[PDB]
Parts: sequence; C-alpha cells; structure tokens
Amino acid sequence: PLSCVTRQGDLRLGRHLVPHLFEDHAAATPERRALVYNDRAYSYDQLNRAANRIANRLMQAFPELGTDSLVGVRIARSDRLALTVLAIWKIGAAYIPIDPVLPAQRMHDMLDLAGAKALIVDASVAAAEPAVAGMPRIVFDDLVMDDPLLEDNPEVHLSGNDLSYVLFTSGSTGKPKGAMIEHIGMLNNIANKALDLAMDEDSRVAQNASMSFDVSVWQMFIALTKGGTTFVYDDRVVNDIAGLIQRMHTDSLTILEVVPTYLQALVEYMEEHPDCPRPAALTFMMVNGETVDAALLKRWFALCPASKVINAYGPTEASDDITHHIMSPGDEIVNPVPIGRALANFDIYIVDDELRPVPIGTRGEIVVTGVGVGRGYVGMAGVTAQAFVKSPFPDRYKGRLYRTGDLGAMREDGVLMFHGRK
Ligand SMILES: C[C@@H](N)[C@H](N)C(=O)NS(=O)(=O)OC[C@H]1O[C@@H](n2cnc3c(N)ncnc32)[C@H](O)[C@@H]1O
Repeated sequence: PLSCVTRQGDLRLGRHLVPHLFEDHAAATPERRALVYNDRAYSYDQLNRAANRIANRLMQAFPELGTDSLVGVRIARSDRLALTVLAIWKIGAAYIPIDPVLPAQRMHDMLDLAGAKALIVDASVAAAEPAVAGMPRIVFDDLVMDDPLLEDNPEVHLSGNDLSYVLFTSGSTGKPKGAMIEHIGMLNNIANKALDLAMDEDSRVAQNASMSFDVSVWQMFIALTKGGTTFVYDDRVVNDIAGLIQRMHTDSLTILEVVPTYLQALVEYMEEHPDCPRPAALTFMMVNGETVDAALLKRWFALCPASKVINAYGPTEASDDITHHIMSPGDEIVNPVPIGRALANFDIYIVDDELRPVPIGTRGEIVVTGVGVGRGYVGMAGVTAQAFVKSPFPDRYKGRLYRTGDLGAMREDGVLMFHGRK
C-alpha cells in the first residue's frame, strides 16, 4: 500500500460559521455564561451585545470594511480581544493578532504585508504609543461604549472561503510570514475538536496560549460555538503554575491545551505538592507543538486519571491541526508517541520530493490537502509558491496542497508518525 489517508468529505460542517454559531447560542440561551476573564464574566447576551456595539461603530468609522479586509488588533488577551475579534468577524472582515508586547517595527511589517485597512488598540496601548500616519487607529474603549440602538447583529453575509485571520510567524529570522486562514478551515478545526474533545454546553475551555499562536483562536471561540464557557488565562496567570492550577480547580475547567514543556511544569508541580487542589474536572488535556514523550504522558495520567490526552499536530497554514492522537490512561503509551489520525475533511500523504506517495512505513514529507488548507502568505507570492501548490490528487475543495516541511511515516492502520524536519 501507499502512504495515503483520505478523509475529504467525511464530516458535514453545518450551515453556520463560527461567529454565527455564537450568535445562535446568544439567541437561544442568552443568560448562559459565555466568557470569564479574571474578574469579568459575560453572559452570551452581554458578549453578543458588546461585540455588536463594536461592530456597528467599526462600520460607522470604516464604511468600506468587509470581506477579506484585514484589521490589526493590538489588544492583550482578555475579554476585550475576544469581543474585538467577534466584531470584526460579524462585519465580514478578518483580523491580525498583534500582541502589544511586539515592537513597533514588527507591527509595521505585519500591517504592511497584510495591506491592513485599520488597527484597533485598547486605551492602555493608545496611551503608550502613537498612531502612524496612513494607518487609521481606533480604540476599543470607544468602540464598546453603551448604546442600546447599536446592539443588533450586523447580519453581513459571511462565506466559508472568506478570510477569518492572518497569523504571522514570530521567529528570529527574516520578515514574518502571515498565513491566511479562511472561515471554513477555522470551522473544520473547531468541528473536529468539538467531537474529539466530547464537548457540550457544559464545556469549560482554557484560553491560555499567546495570541501570536494560532491555537489561541480555537481556544477562545470553541466553547462559544457550543454554549459553554471560555476562561481566558492571561500571561500573569500562566506564568504562575501554582496559580493556574488553582484557577483550573476553582473554575472546574474541562479542556486544556499546552505544549510539552508547560505540561512538564504542571506535572512537576502536582507531584511536588500532592496536597494541593488539582484540575479534577479536566476531561481532556491536549498537548501540541513539539514532540511529546511517553513517560511525561504517563506521569500526567497518574495525576489526572479521569482525563484523556490528545497529541495534536499540524501547521498554522492548514488552520491549526491535521492529526489528533487520542490516548486513554490504560493505553500502551510508548516512544515514539504517534501524531495520530487525520482530521476529517483532510487527505494526508507521505511523499517523495516529486509529491509521489511512498510505501507504508517509508519516511517522506508530510503533505496535506483538504478543507483547511489556507490561501498562503499575505504579500509573499514567492514564499507561498514554495509550499502551497496545486494538488495532483483528487480533490473536492479548492485543489490546494500544502507541503509541511516535516518528515513522517504512515503505519498500516493509517496512523501518522513524526520524524522531524525535512
Ligand atoms: C501543532 C498545531 N496545533 C499548531 N497550529 C502549531 O504548532 N502550528 S505551527 O505551524 O506553529 O508548528 C507546526 C510545527 O511544529 C511541529 N509540531 C507541531 N505539533 C507537533 C507534535 N504534536 N509533535 C511533534 N512536532 C509537532 C511540526 O514541525 C510542525 O510543522
């Protein structure tokens, strides 16, 4: 057999994109708790109304904003960030996360490469730093002000193929590359995760990742598509392991995603302080981003025996993950830990340099087609052409193929194994 797994078309995604699923819940159950950020709690209705005031004031200030318009957002992770992103999506536009800690020259490159039409900051950022001529800047605090006449849904038409966000790399070499992600790819990642994490209206999901990382998107919004609650854990909280663990206990958190080094810090703390309260409501811990090892996973399972663990793998360019490896405490967990099974609506291949699939068990490049393959890198046609190419394989979407630059191999059962960088 050849190293091919095909799941294009496997999962129906429903009629509604992410912002509209949130709107559905706000209409059906307005008083459910939607989002908590430290001392601030919003019901679905409060969050929706505030996002609508922002959206309507944005359309007043920028009447030409809409489909594929890119808006920079330089607001720290918070209720304010969630509200601003939701507002941008409601008016048909897409956003670029620009963490306030990033220096001005990085902001400039991100806005310039993206052709951004405007920048939204919060009051603290506006007071610390000047606007730049030619880049309209508007302030969250003004956009969100009370006005009961501005609280209805904008009801702008959104298509699945429209951009939802552009996420720039944050390495130490070259100009940053801004991956273009579309609403339908973002939705597909969320739909797969909601199923594999067994989510429901009682789910309580942590938003702990930096806004410079694409995983912060599904973390912020997945619960809002299900009637559950997002808990935003900012940098001050995440930097205090003891404090984050206590918060997860008090909040009865059910879903947490981390990288392996942070997982290690959590495991070490709980092993060193067995008297302390633990995240006993967690149903799933997801680890992603770098290679995880079996011994660390088994140490986690000893501490959180009621949880399952997902090893999640994929590139930002394909809307977050393309494989999930689901593990239960009783499983035979050994090194190397698999990266797992293709998400629905993708096809994954292990190929040689000419994109020819290799026999099962042979190492080659991981490449992917399907609904979540994004558009490329904004303002960079050459770099785009290096990794985004026309698929030579059957396709039911837009014919896109993404070369990950990762080496891997496929087992006979279709499970994928990660073998480093090509
Ligand atoms: C992972 C996504 N949830 C997230 N969107 C993200 O990390 N995107 S990414 O584009 O920034 O990095 C992607 C690059 O990291 C590497 N990698 C990612 N996961 C794993 C993993 N489980 N085991 C080993 N290595 C991994 C790999 O080399 C890969 O290509």
